Amino acid sequence: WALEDFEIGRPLGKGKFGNVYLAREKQSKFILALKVLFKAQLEKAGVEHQLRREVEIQSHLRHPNILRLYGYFHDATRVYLILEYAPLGTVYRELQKLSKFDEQRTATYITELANALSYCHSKRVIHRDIKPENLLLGSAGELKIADFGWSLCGTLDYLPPEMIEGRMHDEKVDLWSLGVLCYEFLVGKPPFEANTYQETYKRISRVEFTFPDFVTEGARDLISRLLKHNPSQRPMLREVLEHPWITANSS
Ligand SMILES: Nc1ncnc2c1ncn2[C@@H]1O[C@H](CO)[C@@H](O)[C@H]1O
Repeated sequence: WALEDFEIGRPLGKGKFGNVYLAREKQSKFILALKVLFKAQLEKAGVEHQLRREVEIQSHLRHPNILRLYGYFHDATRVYLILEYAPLGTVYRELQKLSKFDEQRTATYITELANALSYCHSKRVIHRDIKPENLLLGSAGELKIADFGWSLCGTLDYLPPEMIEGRMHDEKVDLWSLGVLCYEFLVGKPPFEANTYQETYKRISRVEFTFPDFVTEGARDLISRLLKHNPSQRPMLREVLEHPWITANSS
């Protein structure tokens, strides 16, 4: 491709590294989104290596609930990412507007996500980023994950013990990362949010989390079944999809 192959639109967002204005291939008159990343930035931080990788990975990653990555090119100074356009914005935002999601929307979201993760695990790719910020919304309020470069302990809030503890972790993490989310969904905030980075592992690794006077108990267990110190003690994919909670409020 070529930067001339498309018509640029307003800036969808911002980025320390690069930008990403609305786009449109001039042929298809088709709407897009071009995540252009700078050089100097992909260079000011050994990440040229961190690129190509995900690049080649999403660059195949064909799933509804996985923001597709049509193509990529790159000129002297910069590089460009040609990707699926997600109109309804970020769940984070959606999540900061309605305070907390209901049960249909949050359970359903979780099952959407799960499968996106299934097709992932199958094709052996353990994501690791997922949280409101790296999850987008399509035409039908459908979900889309987008794990790439870009620009409140939120940093840790999401990580699983096995990692913040520097230990070894594998596939079993996407389940933990899947617990939190479902929680922050039904609540408004993560389950391990606390003032200091310190006062957090304390709650994360120690797995110190409480429920508000209302969350269904069917959650209270689907979740307690999604967050556990022991990575091998957690439900594999199926289970949630097959959990008494997903099914029912969902889809
Ligand atoms: N494909 C996309 N669909 C919708 N919004 C997007 C897309 N890519 C990036 N954005 C927006 O651009 C911002 C910067 O990446 C994000 O916070 C998000 O709002």
